[PDB]
Amino acid sequence: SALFEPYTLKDVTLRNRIAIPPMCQYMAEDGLINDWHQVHYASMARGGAGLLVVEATAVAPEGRITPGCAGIWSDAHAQAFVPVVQAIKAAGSVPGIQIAHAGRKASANRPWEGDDHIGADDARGWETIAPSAIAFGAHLPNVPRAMTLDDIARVKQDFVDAARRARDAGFEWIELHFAHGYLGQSFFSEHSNKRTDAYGGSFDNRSRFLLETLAAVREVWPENLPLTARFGVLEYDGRDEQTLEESIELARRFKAGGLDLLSVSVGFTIPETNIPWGPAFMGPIAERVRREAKLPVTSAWGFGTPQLAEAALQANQLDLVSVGRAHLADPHWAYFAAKELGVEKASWTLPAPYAHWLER
Amino acid sequence: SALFEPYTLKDVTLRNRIAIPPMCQYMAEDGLINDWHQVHYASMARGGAGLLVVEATAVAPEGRITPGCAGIWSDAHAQAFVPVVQAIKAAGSVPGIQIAHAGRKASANRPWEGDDHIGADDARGWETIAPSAIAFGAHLPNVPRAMTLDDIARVKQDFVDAARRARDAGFEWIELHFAHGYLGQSFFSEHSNKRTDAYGGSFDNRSRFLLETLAAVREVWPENLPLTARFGVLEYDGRDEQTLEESIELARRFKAGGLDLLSVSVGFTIPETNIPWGPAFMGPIAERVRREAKLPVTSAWGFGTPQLAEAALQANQLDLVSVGRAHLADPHWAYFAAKELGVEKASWTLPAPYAHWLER
Ligand SMILES: Cc1cc2nc3c(=O)[nH]c(=O)nc-3n(C[C@H](O)[C@H](O)[C@H](O)COP(=O)(O)O)c2cc1C
Ligand SMILES: Cc1cc2nc3c(=O)[nH]c(=O)nc-3n(C[C@H](O)[C@H](O)[C@H](O)COP(=O)(O)O)c2cc1C
Ligand SMILES: CCOC(=O)/C(=N\O)C(=O)CC
Ligand SMILES: CCOC(=O)/C(=N\O)C(=O)CC
Ligand SMILES: CCOC(=O)/C(=N\O)C(=O)CC
Ligand SMILES: [Cl-]
Ligand SMILES: [Cl-]
Repeated sequence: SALFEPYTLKDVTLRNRIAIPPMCQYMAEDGLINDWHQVHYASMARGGAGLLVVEATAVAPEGRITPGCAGIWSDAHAQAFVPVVQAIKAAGSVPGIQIAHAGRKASANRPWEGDDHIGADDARGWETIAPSAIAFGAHLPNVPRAMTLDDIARVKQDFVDAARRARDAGFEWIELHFAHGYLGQSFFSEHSNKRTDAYGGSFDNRSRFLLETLAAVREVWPENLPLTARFGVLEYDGRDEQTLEESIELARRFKAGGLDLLSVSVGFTIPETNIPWGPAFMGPIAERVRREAKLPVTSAWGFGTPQLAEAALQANQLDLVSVGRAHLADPHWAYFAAKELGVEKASWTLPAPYAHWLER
Repeated sequence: SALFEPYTLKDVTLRNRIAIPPMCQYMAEDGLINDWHQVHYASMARGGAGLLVVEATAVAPEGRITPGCAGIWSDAHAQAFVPVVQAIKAAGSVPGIQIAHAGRKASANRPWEGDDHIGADDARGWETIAPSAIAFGAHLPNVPRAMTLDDIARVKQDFVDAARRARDAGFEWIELHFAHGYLGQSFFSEHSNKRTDAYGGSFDNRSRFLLETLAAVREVWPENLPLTARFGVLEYDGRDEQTLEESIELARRFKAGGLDLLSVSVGFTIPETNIPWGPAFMGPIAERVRREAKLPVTSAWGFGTPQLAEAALQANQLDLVSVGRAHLADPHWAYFAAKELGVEKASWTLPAPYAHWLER
């Protein structure tokens, strides 16, 4: 089974090709994770996945999506991740973390508490920042403040500090969150970036924030640990061919800048889109990015059955299959996939106190 | 669905009829549980089961099965359980504990490390005790030391102390381990009990250790929390009709002694048996105990599919369905069962950070 072959990138070896992608839990308080996260992450790591990327973790307080989002904007915030790192490693999985800034989608309610922008009367909210003073729309109507040059320098340094803290906390894999309509994605997209300075307009200028942030993080992130990013390569906004071509060129510049793997996603920059949701629907797009930019990739959004994950690897569409919601349903999903694909000694995907009895 | 109806016993209300039976993890050190257990138990409790009975926990060091077994023979051992108790409760499940003494089956290797009696050359072994100096045989050939009346008094007091410690740790449900061929079962069975004093021979005498231990525990266990026991009611040794009749009479005496629920199991007192393993094969035996002793029951050993669990409840065979190995495979099995049985808003079997996404 291709799904259960190990994968080596820089000095890190994953025991299989199953990655748990970042999934916000909305259970932190003042950015600090707690017993929710400790058990959540440890249980999934014991389930057998080879890589576990911790949820979007804000580089600055205003970069959280919600009041429940994790943060890493202080050393004390970073130290709270140490037992999560330890538990993931103890289970034989590789600990990664996604560092993030929500941009104009920030200051929102938890998804089961309205999922919309916090009203201006509500003291839980905060002012959001973005390349330009333009609202997402729909359920996110708040207009962000357009960033100053000093804001751009500060946020870049916040990403550096977050990567420094993630390194010192023992993470072995980092993912810059440049996707899903948050700050980095919104610098790249012409929908959201109307700047007239060095950070908007041309392709070079719209790329600048992402390339400079990658370069700044590269200075503090160890050479021997994978440096990755998530990036929305099309929007399904009727501009897909032109957008994909530009996104793939940016991926080439990421590779020149030391990026080791690209998590290929959808932009979600604006609500006026027509996304063709379906099983493994990102497969062909990830394959094109992988082949044309000559960069290893992962993707998600419907690969969460064992046969779909296996097929995507054999078709050379992905190097790692990211399986999200199936791991919320069943934290031992990797063991379920091993059984379904007929792996030999499939129960030993799990630690001995489970594996011994499930082999029978 | 009957499986998802709440259940009230004394002052305790379980949110459904799914119980997780005690399952030894063999991961403790010198009786102290650790982060293996913390994550293991918290994850299963978040999975939705209404009751979680913690694994066989030894009332005395020589009452462990293996060097990996949990213990509660000191106050420090009991304090180690407090975070487990509190995590189970935080998940909305009810924390129980089975307190145990392995008798002649003690001083054994972990199941994935030979599963047999520890060799006399090995620095990990200890002297075992039992009603009579007779070995189990097979992979457990060590001859135990026959208990004196002083030993009987001491072991009873060890159960009392363990119950008091479980109470102060916050457990809301206790199970005395009188099953599976360990100390309590071995006093009841004529196979292992050849005593000639007040604790062997007649039915009254063979029952005496179990009834006296129950009565001693009842003095310190709160009247408003369920007091239960697990008991092997037959052996599949060619003596089943007489043995089950005696076992059911003992259940009547347990009820008169204040027992609130019986976990009905197989004796496993000797190796020379022919157990007819099959799906829900204990159903009819548990039904007979429940009806004839007029006492609530649970049972296990093959009820771990949603339809079998539902059928057993609808047939009035059980009051709670214990589902063990299926929760090792999938800590969220209760959610899987709610989906299979078509429960309304089945995903909200799980906490919101999972439920919100699995609904859609
Ligand atoms: C609860 C939840 C939280 C998510 N949080 C993040 C996140 O923090 N960062 C991110 O890039 N994507 C996030 N996403 C997207 C997932 O990483 C993934 O792409 C998505 O679940 C699709 O994969 P799946 O079909 O296997 O679930 C989240 C998705 C869910 C359901
Ligand atoms: C790993 C494991 C540990 C067990 N530990 C205990 C125990 O500590 N006490 C006990 O009474 N039974 C124990 N048993 C029996 C279970 O409680 C249960 O009766 C058995 O797993 C059958 O139910 P199932 O078919 O749902 O797995 C254990 C079983 C397993 C597989
Ligand atoms: C078809 C709709 O496209 C738009 O008007 C747009 N950007 O171009 C926005 O949504 C602003 C948030
Ligand atoms: C619209 C797609 O957005 C996501 O997948 C997501 N949460 O749902 C994140 O990226 C949180 C940082
Ligand atoms: C074969 C019957 O014995 C059991 O189920 C068991 N572990 O497997 C225990 O009771 C541990 C105390
Ligand atoms: Cl751990
Ligand atoms: Cl429930």
